[PDB]
Amino acid sequence: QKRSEELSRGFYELVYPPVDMYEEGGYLVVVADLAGFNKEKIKARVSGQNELIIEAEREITEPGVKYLTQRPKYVRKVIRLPYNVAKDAEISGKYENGVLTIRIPI
Amino acid sequence: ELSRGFYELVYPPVDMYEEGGYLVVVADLAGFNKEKIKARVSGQNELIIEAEREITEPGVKYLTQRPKYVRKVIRLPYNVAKDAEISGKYENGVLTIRIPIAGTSVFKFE
Repeated sequence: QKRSEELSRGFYELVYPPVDMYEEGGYLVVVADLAGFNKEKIKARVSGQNELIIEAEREITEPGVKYLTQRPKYVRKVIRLPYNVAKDAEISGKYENGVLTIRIPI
Repeated sequence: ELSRGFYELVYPPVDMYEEGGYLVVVADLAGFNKEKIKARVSGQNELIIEAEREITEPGVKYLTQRPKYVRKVIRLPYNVAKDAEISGKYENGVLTIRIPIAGTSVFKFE
């Protein structure tokens, strides 16, 4: 009546962060739940040409005795964009309440 | 391909450890209203973390992964008494819950 193992940091690093991608107004908008990071270690870029890849890293200490460890240390989210844009442009963003909002001109 | 359905099954990721006279539970739970976050102890040894939020994406949708309703069940290493003084903070999307060890019991309840 107990599972074999619990999801680990590795599992979440594989699938983190959850992202919504839609079109609203002028822009293509990307929204990511990315709690517990510092603004300076969050990165975004178009690569290969078609993709928006989001990257972030943080240190997580493992104090005292541990029972669960799931929170991702490193994040690498490859988002296949449906349209094209160069590899610069005005990709503007905000990071608030752990939510990363990326707006791309289009 | 992965959708809200899947993320609502595994979100939020949680660390849990025992430190300085507390059992500490830390959850990446970005983008919620603090007055909508709840935690409760069930059967003395399960901590339920629950939150709901509205999500409105206007135009076309290529990705819809962000959970709207979160219900995480965490099996605790011991039992929590009914009058335990549990506290919480929510910062930069991170939820930290602290349960005083003094508010717990090691014997399998009854």
